[PDB]
Amino acid sequence: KASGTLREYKVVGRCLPTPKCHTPPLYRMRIFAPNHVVAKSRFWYFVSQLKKMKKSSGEIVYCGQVFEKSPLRVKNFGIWLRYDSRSGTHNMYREYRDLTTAGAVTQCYRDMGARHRARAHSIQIMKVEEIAASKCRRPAVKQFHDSKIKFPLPHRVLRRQHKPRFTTKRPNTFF
Amino acid sequence: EVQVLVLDGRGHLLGRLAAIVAKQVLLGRKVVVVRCEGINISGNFYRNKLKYLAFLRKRMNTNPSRGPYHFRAPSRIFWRTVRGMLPHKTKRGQAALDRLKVFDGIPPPYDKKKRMVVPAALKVVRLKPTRKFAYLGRLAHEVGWKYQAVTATLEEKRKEKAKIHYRKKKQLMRLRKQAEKNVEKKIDKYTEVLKTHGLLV
Amino acid sequence: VFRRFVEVGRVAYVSFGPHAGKLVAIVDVIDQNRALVDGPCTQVRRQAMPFKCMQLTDFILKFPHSAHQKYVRQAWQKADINTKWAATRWAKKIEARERKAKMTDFDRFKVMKAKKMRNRIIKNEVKKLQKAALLKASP
Amino acid sequence: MKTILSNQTVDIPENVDITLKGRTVIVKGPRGTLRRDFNHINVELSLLGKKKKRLRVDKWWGNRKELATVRTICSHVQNMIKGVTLGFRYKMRSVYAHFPINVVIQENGSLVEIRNFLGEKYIRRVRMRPGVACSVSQAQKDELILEGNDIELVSNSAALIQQATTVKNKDIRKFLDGIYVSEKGTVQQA
RNA sequence: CGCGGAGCCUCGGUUGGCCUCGGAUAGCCGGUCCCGGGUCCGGUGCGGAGUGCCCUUCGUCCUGGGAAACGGGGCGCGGCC
RNA sequence: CGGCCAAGCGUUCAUAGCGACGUCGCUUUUUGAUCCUUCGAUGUCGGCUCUUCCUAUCAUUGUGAAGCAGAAUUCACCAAGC
RNA sequence: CUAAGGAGUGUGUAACAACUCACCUGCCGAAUCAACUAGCCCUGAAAAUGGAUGGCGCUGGAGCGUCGGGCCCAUACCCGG
RNA sequence: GUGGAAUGCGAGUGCCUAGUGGGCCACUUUUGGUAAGCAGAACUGGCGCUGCGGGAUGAACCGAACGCCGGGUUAAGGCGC
RNA sequence: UAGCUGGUUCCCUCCGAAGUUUCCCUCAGGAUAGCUGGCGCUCUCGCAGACCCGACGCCCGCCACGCAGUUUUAUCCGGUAA
RNA sequence: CCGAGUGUUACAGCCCCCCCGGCAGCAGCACUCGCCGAAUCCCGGGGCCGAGGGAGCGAGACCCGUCGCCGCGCUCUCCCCC
Ligand SMILES: [Mg+2]
Ligand SMILES: [Mg+2]
Ligand SMILES: [Mg+2]
Ligand SMILES: [Mg+2]
Ligand SMILES: [Mg+2]
Ligand SMILES: [Mg+2]
Ligand SMILES: [Mg+2]
Ligand SMILES: [Mg+2]
Ligand SMILES: [Mg+2]
Ligand SMILES: [Mg+2]
Ligand SMILES: [Mg+2]
Ligand SMILES: [Mg+2]
Ligand SMILES: [Mg+2]
Repeated sequence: KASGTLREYKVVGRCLPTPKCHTPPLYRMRIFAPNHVVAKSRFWYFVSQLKKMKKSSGEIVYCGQVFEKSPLRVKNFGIWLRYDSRSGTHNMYREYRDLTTAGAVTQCYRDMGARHRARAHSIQIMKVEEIAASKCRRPAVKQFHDSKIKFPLPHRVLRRQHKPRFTTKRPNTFF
Repeated sequence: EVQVLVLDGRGHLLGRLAAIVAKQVLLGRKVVVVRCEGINISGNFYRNKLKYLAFLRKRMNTNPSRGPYHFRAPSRIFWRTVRGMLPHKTKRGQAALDRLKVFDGIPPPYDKKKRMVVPAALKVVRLKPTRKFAYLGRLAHEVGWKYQAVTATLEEKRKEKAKIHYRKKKQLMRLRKQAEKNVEKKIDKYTEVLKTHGLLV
Repeated sequence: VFRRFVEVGRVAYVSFGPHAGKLVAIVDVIDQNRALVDGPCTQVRRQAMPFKCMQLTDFILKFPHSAHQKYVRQAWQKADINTKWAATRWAKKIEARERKAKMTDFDRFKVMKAKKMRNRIIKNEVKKLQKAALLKASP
Repeated sequence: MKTILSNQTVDIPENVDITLKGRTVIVKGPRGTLRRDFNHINVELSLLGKKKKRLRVDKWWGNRKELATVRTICSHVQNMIKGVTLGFRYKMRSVYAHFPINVVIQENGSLVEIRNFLGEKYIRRVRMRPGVACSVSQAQKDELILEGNDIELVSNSAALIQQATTVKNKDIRKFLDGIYVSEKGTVQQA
């Protein structure tokens, strides 16, 4: 499983009706994935680990995209995950700030690869929750919880370094 | 475009400036790099000195007069980095490498010409400010360059002749601004045409 | 040092991206890099923008963080930002910079003749002003 | 984690009137004046008051290592302020078991010379920093009394004359001889 | 010493100029009153701007009005720096 | 030729100097092991002469440690200049 | 016989040697301590001609991790002779 | 005759017959050995017989197999010089 | 004499290997079967109706055999991994 | 004028529930976030290329196959309009 920007999916599946259980229970997961072809196969990855269910004796009943129910409010996102290292596997709780839920999960996949060199197949997102500002634990998130937030943009580095490429004046960085 | 390209060396990182120069020289473009003592190298000083002293040990031990020629002026250290970015075993790269003139200080053909700056090779653009760097002029002094004292005494002499030029050039700039207030009832017609089409904010 | 601050109500000028050239207002801050951002009177709907796109101005509006659209719209309209902008020199420099770009071949001709005359008078006048400053005969 | 803001303010007494030429603190008091640049640190320095004149220093998006340089600037500025109102004074005793260490001060307190350290013939001559004046005390039998405005010059001058009297090739758990800094005080004891 | 002329041979590129502060970047630049300074006043996504500036080339004749009149032009001579 | 762990030795005291039972490495001056190259041939041990290189330092310069009082000695560091 | 207290960690001890830790309510008045774990980096890390991310070099990356849009060319694929 | 699953494909048969009978490598399974660019097997692919793009360089890796050309587009790999 | 070295002379076109089985005083060789080429032969589909043009018999339905480093559906087989 | 407390809209606002909403626009020309086109059409620019050479079932071909398939327009009716 690669990435690129994730979407949330509501995937619902159920075992095929045998002549033993005529109506098997519907199960749903919420699954972050680049698209719905990958989303339906993360479903059978996780649901094989929980119930004795393979995709041969099963069917994706529904697979639809969940849209963000307030994509303009800034939220705090608690994420519980579980990942394999070079050594054994470990549990984590991370926190982020984002406008969308899948934006926060995408931000976590980049960050688990950055800090831990965790590739995306090693990570299992197991619960993602919106947290109030009072219940947050991570001080990298909580410093933005301030109604009078104020900071400058200190040392602006020049980005257009080739337009022009040869020039006569040296760049300013104080703005 | 037949003129030469005069680049000030000061404040530029060594290998970022060198890839800029080496691509221009292969595209025609005579280029002169002046003031090569001001060229910076990132990483702290002692680290970069060791990389030059490690270079000073590579010599052909059978006959070191044939060996790697360890040039020690800052202009000729810069000249070998841009040579390493050139295909200098071919006629095309040898004809490149003599479109490049390198100088320590600023000699009297080029002291009265305005220098260019490459912003994609500057220390203030390309390094975080909490990173250590070195100077090519200092590092060449500890490896055997004889002449940083005489080059410093000739750069401080050039600058005090250049301060006198600036405050006379700036003295004409306020006479021109004085003139624009004397004549404004007879150029108000022409300063409306220029202000309409994007000149003269 | 540091006269201009990122804060709620700070009016920024979007320098690149798709909304390039639009004034916009900082509504809330996200994660050191991005800002919730709204231009109600400049056709920029509320969204997230990185701080490297935007350039801070001198204008600050007064509304609390994460207000709705209508409270940043009416804070925009009183102490009218659209008319304080295009009176600063910085919006005049932008206005001059694009009308130099949209200058046809004939308008470059009319400017060429006008500037050639205008520099004759100014150059003639500075000949007189520096030969009159040359009339100095005191020890 | 990069902290949005870490500040620390410094109170300035009424004797001293510091200025700020960018990141250069020129402190000027009754005992003279001092000057250091802090242009190897990216901070903002600003005088605050109009009657009490605090001095703040802010860091703005520092990591952990950058966040340590804030209180060092405050500590260097406070040693400037103590240095131009009270001044620095190091008393250092001369410890000897058998051979009396003879210190005689050369030209106007700028040079000391040490004669008899462990009974030998070579004469130590160690020059003070510019601004540090050394002296021989009259309160006790043998202590040097060197003093000046800047703390990093008074302390360096005590360190030069302590490392000048090193015992070589002997056990230094016996043979405890030398001149050692005994206290780090001030002139004009408040 | 001449472009002084006449012709050749051979090597080719090229297609307007920029005649100069030093530097800083967690700050710079420009004016100004009092002893190179302090004050003061401006500017700062650099407009006193290289994202710039300067030169502009159909040629003439009739003919007016502005700019000019302290000017233009001479490989003019002579001297000076 | 080094490392780690620490029962012990060191009158006391694991670790000044050591280091059992274990265990982890480096090196290619040994010899095994192999048989890739050479059998229309690479002159095959040592000494003599002569140059250069390595450091895993015997001495010397600068140091740190001790069961370093001095003397002598041992243990480490930078170091292959001589 | 206390407001909470040694048949000792604590002044290495055949010594009444002798100094005020332990436990504190006011001072100082806001968070802090520990054990783990794994990323990068460092120590561990010593060989002989002078030398090898291929080289130059690179540190707001030209390094490592996770990613996007462009783009580059094989005798492969496609259309044509 | 509803030619009794899917999918693809023309099939059968004879004579004569050369060269070969030193192989080697790689993924996975595997035996001897401390190991070996070591010795010995299984399975498939490759090199030998085979160029081309990529891995700086290379029998065997990765991509892809070749009439002589134009245009376009890719693969593996890349995009400071 | 040589089961051993060395050499073995023009061009284009098409096809294109083997270092394995069994036997041999066999292990630097041969016979043997594989792998290759050539020569065919026996059949099938059929060619397709001058330019034309899906057709022209019996409401449906059907479109030859065979064959395969393949799956499906039945059904046996096995004693590895665990 | 900043900082710290305080608590619940007040001289700002934010969240949720409604008893019910109304209008506009509508994967937006306010570049917030999709997948598509029998639910899809039109116009333009750049590049490389021109292989082939007797196509007439009609007159009995004659300067000369502007021919097959395919898609169209007019006339062998009449009226009106610009
Ligand atoms: Mg020399
Ligand atoms: Mg001794
Ligand atoms: Mg013991
Ligand atoms: Mg073998
Ligand atoms: Mg021989
Ligand atoms: Mg020989
Ligand atoms: Mg060593
Ligand atoms: Mg062979
Ligand atoms: Mg593969
Ligand atoms: Mg034989
Ligand atoms: Mg043979
Ligand atoms: Mg068995
Ligand atoms: Mg088993």
